[PDB]
Order: sequence, then C-alpha cells, then structure tokens
Amino acid sequence: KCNTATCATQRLANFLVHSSNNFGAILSST
Amino acid sequence: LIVAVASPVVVAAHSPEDEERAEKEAERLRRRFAEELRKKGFEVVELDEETDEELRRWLTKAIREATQAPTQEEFNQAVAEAIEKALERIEEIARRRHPDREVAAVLTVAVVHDGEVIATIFASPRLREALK
Repeated sequence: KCNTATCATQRLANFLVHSSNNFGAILSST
Repeated sequence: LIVAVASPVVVAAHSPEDEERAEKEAERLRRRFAEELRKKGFEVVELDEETDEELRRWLTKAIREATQAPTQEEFNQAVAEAIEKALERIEEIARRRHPDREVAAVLTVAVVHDGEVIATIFASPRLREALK
C-alpha cells in the first residue's frame, strides 16, 4: 500500500507519464 | 461525431491555490486537445457541473482506493480500469443527451507532485476509433 506521504501523488504521476508513453495519451506539465 | 469533454479531475492538491493552478493547467491541455478535435471536424460539447462533480468524486475515490495496490503495475491497472469505466459512463450520459448523433468522450486527469502539475488526456474507445 501507499504508506508514505507523497506515495499517492508519485503513483498517480507515474501512471500519467506511463499512460502518455506506453499508451499514447497526451500529457502536459508545468 | 459529438465529443463530450469532462471537466478535469484534479487529484491530491495540498491547497486550494495548488488545485486552481492544477485546474488551469489541465483546462489549457483540454482546450488544446479540443481545438485539435475541431480541426478534424468533430463537435465538442461539455457536461453539466453536477455530472462533472459526480465524475470527480467517483474517480478520485477510485484512485484513492488504487493506492492500496502493492506495486506501480497494479496501481496502473486499477486506475486504467477506473478511467475506462468513467469514459464509458460519460459516453452513455452524452448519448442520452444527444441521441441523434454518434458520441465519444474525453477525460482529463491532473495531479500536483513536488510543486508541479502533470495532466493527461484520455480518449474513449469511439474517439480512438474515429481518430484512425
């Protein structure tokens, strides 16, 4: 599980970058 | 083709200012994607605020639940499934609102991580088919 503090945001950020790369979604970032 | 674009779902913002910053970045991404759809000739429509907020509540809860997964891979699969079910439901809702047209859907998801916004656009199966 996500036991740490930034675990939830890090997991979701990884997913968004994974979706952009491995599944061709379109990503933007500041 | 009518494409219904949901309001962005911003997840895990630490402050209202960070959430507004994430909303603006995600809205700019959605705006650029919508303009690209219209270049292809597709009509782009929006959902009502209540449906958007129900989508936000459900997808944020689904993502929160997914953080219990033991690995990134299982997290990815849980959230991908949640996004796919949310996209399918938006299509159904938009089909009932525009029953004279073929309908597709677009979901935008944003997160604030280490002071930055990351936002991503997800297209419904009918949209991906239409873009071929």
